[PDB]
Amino acid sequence: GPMTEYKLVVVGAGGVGKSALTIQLIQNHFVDEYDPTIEDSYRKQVVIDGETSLLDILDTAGREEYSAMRDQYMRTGEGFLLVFAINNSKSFADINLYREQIKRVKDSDDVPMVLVGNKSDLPTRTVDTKQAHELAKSYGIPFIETSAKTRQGVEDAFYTLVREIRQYRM
Amino acid sequence: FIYWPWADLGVPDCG
Amino acid sequence: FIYWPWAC
Ligand SMILES: Nc1nc2c(ncn2[C@@H]2O[C@H](COP(=O)(O)OP(=O)(O)OP(=O)(O)O)[C@@H](O)[C@H]2O)c(=O)[nH]1
Ligand SMILES: [Mg+2]
Repeated sequence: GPMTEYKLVVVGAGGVGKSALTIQLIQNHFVDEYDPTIEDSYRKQVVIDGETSLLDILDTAGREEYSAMRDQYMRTGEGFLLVFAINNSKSFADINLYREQIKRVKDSDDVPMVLVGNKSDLPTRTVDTKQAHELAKSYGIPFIETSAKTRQGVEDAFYTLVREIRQYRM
Repeated sequence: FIYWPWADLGVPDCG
Repeated sequence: FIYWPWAC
């Protein structure tokens, strides 16, 4: 019709940059302070490849103590950004737990997902680009290197996810 | 910044 | 268009 709608969920360990990526997409601003999330939601209209879309984006908690809220957003969400920080190897190892829970909750092996390696503006890193690309290939999904600080790859991560859901629906 | 599942390992597509 | 997408 006139508009399409996509339910996107941003997931990953605490402090990797989920809120900063979302806020850079929606407000065109970089958040320097770390305000740990419980659960925030945004709705933003965009045009992706000529399609007017309303993106409903849920910005989730990385802190372990909010893990009981995962089942609900996993059932609802249509696509997931699996975010890790390239200087946080623990957050990269935690990606598998999120992908496994999504798979179990949605009872599906083809749920739209994108692996995101954030903080690409840093001068050093502990997770190699090849290591993250290798994991994303094992999942059959794209991997995007982003910087919420410089805005590099931010639209690429969210729009690649929208394109995957659009294709999934067909 | 995009590394597709079919791309050479660590090679991004910028087109 | 959906009025409450997390709850045509
Ligand atoms: N250098 C750099 N710092 C970043 C980047 N993205 C986020 N940060 C910083 O990392 C910290 C945490 O970012 P948030 O986006 O709040 O982290 P989060 O993943 O939402 O965390 P939780 O809500 O607790 O799960 C903040 O100080 C951000 O400014 C980035 O691309 N580059
Ligand atoms: Mg947050």
